[PDB]
Amino acid sequence: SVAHGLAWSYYIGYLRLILPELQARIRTYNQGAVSQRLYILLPLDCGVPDNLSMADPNIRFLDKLPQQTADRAGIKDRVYSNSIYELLENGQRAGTCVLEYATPLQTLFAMSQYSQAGFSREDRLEQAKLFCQTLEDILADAPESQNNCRLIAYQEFSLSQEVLRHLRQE
Amino acid sequence: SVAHGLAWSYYIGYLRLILPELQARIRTYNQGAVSQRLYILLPLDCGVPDNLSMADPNIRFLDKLPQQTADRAGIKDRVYSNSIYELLENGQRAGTCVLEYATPLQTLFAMSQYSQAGFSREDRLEQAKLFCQTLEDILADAPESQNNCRLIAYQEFSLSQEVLRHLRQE
Ligand SMILES: Nc1nc(=O)c2ncn([C@@H]3O[C@@H]4COP(=O)(O)O[C@H]5[C@@H](O)[C@H](n6cnc7c(N)ncnc76)O[C@@H]5COP(=O)(O)O[C@@H]3[C@@H]4O)c2[nH]1
Repeated sequence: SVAHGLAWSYYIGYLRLILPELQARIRTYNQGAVSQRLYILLPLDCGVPDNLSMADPNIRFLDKLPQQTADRAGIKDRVYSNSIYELLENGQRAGTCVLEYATPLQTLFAMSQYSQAGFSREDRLEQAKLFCQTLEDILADAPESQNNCRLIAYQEFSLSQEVLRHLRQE
Repeated sequence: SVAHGLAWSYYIGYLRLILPELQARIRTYNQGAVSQRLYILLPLDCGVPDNLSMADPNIRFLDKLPQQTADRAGIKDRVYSNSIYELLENGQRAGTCVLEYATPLQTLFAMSQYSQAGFSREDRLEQAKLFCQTLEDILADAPESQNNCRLIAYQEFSLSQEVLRHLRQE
């Protein structure tokens, strides 16, 4: 399956490389009490906007974490950057975390729109479900995941309330 | 198929975003004489080193192109960087280009090594072939590709000679 490959791609070329160095990057930034995990937004509708504040105005960009750099596949100093968001609830800052959407969900979205990609617009939801299921299975038994990462899967609503529910569990 | 999804992912979340802005970045750097296309290395063995000079000492890093920046899926100022290499032939600089390996080939490589990933070590070569075939089909009919991109697919040997052969065609 394409979803299965994308979930494996997402772990191999991203999660596996950034999750081990994430603690040191948040500690560096702290030294506005940002949480220690990467919160990954997984909309099952594959609706992935580039600006989180457009999805919910109660999610507001605060700052970027110090950039991660690595030589990768002929690219000298490839950059991995993560953004810090503050979550508002009735005019109050209720949480602060490293938040982003899972980017492969934009591939599933674009593949369902292009005729030569071979999967209908109808198939988007089950591909998104298989992607979340594969990613949860990978992170269940992955070493780089040590209470380091949280997946927020959802079907449409308040996005900031959805994130806060997961944040309040810790 | 996994390869098919990875080729679509490679075009949607990368080629489609960097190919239209590539000319303007090479022109800026040229203000030597770097070629106008992105040369994409596609080893069918999925052998993707992080340093190009280790694959062939006749391929030597020169400089980075001005970074490309975009807000993407909740990541403010996500960075896309490309490296400029010089190709040597008997102690002479024979070519200068923006060169890199296709990164999904590291996913196919890692998936053939992990038991929960679904395809064996045996399947690596045909997945790499399907990936190249899908990517060639995508770039045949893609608008962003306007004598902008060159795929260098190969089975093992001199890598710099393989790149120079493609460079000398233009
Ligand atoms: N050569 C190269 N240079 C790049 O800068 C780059 N950026 C993406 N890609 C490849 O394009 C395709 C589409 O990208 P997508 O965002 O959907 O997936 C990405 C994305 O979900 C995540 N990821 C990797 N690097 C970053 C990053 N810097 N910021 C956010 N997410 C990232 O992990 C997936 C796999 O990454 P790569 O394994 O490097 O391969 C991707 C993929 O094949 C790149 N390929």
